[PDB]
Amino acid sequence: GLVPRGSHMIPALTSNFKAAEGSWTATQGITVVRPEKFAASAQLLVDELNAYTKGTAIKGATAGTGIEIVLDENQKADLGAEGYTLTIAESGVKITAAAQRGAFWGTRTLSQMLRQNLTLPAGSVTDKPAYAERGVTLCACQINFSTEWIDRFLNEMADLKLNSVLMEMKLKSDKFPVANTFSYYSRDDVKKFVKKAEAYGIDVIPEINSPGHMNIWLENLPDFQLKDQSGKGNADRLDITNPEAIKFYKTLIDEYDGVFSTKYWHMGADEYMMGASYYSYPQLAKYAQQVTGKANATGADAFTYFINDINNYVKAKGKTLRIWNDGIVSTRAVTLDKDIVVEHWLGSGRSPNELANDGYKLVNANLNLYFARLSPYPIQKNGPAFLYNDPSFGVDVFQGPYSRSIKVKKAENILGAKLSIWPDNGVKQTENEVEADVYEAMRYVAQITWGGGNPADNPTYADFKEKRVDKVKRSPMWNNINRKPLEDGVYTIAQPDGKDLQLSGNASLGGNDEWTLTSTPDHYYQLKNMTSNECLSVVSGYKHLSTVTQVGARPEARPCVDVSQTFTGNQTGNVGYEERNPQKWMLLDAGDGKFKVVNAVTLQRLAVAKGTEEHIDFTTFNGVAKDTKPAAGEIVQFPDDMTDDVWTIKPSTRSISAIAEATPKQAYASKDGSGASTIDVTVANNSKEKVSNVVVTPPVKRGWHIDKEPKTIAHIAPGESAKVSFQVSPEWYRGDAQFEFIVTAGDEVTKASAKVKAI
Ligand code: NI
Ligand code: NI
Repeated sequence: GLVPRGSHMIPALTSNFKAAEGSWTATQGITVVRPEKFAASAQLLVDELNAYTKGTAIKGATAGTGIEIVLDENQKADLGAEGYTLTIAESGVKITAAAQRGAFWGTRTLSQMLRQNLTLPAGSVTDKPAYAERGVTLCACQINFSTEWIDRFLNEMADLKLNSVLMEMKLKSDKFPVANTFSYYSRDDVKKFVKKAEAYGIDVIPEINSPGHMNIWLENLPDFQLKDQSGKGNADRLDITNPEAIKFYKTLIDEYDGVFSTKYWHMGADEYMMGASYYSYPQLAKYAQQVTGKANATGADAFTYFINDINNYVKAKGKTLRIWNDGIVSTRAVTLDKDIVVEHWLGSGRSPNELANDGYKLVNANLNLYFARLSPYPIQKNGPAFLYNDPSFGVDVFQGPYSRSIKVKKAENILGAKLSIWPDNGVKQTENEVEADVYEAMRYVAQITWGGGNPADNPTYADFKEKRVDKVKRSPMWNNINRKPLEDGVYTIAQPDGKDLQLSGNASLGGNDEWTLTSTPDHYYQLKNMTSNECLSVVSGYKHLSTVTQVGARPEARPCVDVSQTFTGNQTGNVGYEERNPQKWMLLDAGDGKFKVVNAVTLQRLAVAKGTEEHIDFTTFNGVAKDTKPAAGEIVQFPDDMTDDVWTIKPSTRSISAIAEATPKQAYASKDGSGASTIDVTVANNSKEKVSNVVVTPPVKRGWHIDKEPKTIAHIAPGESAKVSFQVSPEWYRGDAQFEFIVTAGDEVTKASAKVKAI
């Protein structure tokens, strides 16, 4: 419940809620009173209050009774930039803060309380964060995160008072369309979710990792690639000695500035050589000694000179630079600037305690808080308990060499800590699996970064989980989509007032074809063509991280696999993902039976090409030139910003429907037929007209004895059904098998399949 005061919320309050007389109850008669400059930030609470009270009349206004939000600069010394005071009295609720950020966090506390009980005990509490950056690294990199996923994620962060997200991503470039390999994000799309972040007080920081890890930017730009002594390039590394390559990077900085509002730029600066040696690129050492005037300048010096040049470039924009700590290397004739934020993750090189003592501001980008789809980390395998329950772990404990821990003593130079969300393999998990996978870690990190540690009343992680994690539901506004618009069944697929969709090997605009929708636990659909008996998939084309990213890539038919399981944490039993997840499709209700159809892992929309679409992928990729331009009417996948094609999905109209079922499910070779399997096929008249001369033709299959002759049903009446049986027995065939039966009635034709294991 709500008593003891504030014991079921995340983060826990950082001081005690002082009780007062009486209570206050949210009803449909209340108003959220706030100054107009706070309208967008209060909107979340307004929408939630209507959800909680099961009505729609509550509004945000500059006057009224109920919940008052007050922004008062006089409180800046007491509350800081993010603190607030929450006061509950019989007369109403009052949130006071010095700025918008703090007032918003106050509404999250209030919201979590009302999420559990509409009646609140009277009292007051002042709450302030222990650390200024309470963060997440989201690698929306190479593979894509749908805008709907990002929108939900900002709500997840906001309700937990997380306020910083580093987003490694590609923004579609206006000046370099040849480098616009998917994944990319539209400028309007980023502006949108950045606007939501601004309202929720979340600092969205972009990262273009450089001068290494640039495959996604340099694949099609060989002249900006660092070259071997043999002249062999590599899309991973930008030539930092080439003036047009530096211009190319700085141009991307400019393009991002128009959509991101943060004061920070993250250039990455992961170790340049990526494990190689500077001696294989002697033009770096020579470039260094030129810009410094020192004969003994090294390759690492050029690397650092690059960091400093980008530091000056972003500083001239009033921005502050950020780098990964493995970019802090040993130098000679060039010294690393001291006004750069260092995000520490690697237990190597200069210790974080000495970095802090030397004046650097640090983020604990802790390896213990890493997430990956490919190889789950221990926090995924085992949950956060091994950290929560370890009194020697905390935001101020950084990783050191040889598994040692290093406590940063100059605590004022610790900005905070964050968890990290890496793909590594884009098809092993879906994004909807990731949003579930990180659930516990988001709460744990939110708790230790806001509170500075564990709640005083939850000695163990089990207590924290039982009393808080399991009791605090997400905001009711978190979910933003109908996760299952259509129920499982048989449907048709076509264009609005156009041809239907068929698929045999390849897909095309056919006409008159049946499909079977099968929902999945992570809220996707398997699209099974009931004529080809194969499932719609996307597996052919240019790839990143084992995921098809080519624009205009051609969906194709693939063997239908099991789609009933989802995998998080340890991902025990996760096999077959290479076929499963490319087979999965998100279906977004477009109204009036129309549907946006988006692949679950390539995240491009099933589309009908026009012959007028332009993109680099239509001519070349990664130095190899090949034309893949789709022609008018061709079926392809397209990013959201190159197609509006939706698809009409409707339950089938066919007057006939056939179903084939095998009994037993297993068959064995037999000379007397005892090991046979009876495939009963049942035809059904759906509409109102007597169908006659219904012919059922059995399949023919290697190594199986099957009844050769078709069976016929003279007549079947509306709303009736007829049954015919065929017997199948394996000869030399063994293993999984499938039997397809063709049912014909006049001009109409349908199929029914069955499975038999040959043992
Ligand atoms: Ni790397
Ligand atoms: Ni779910």
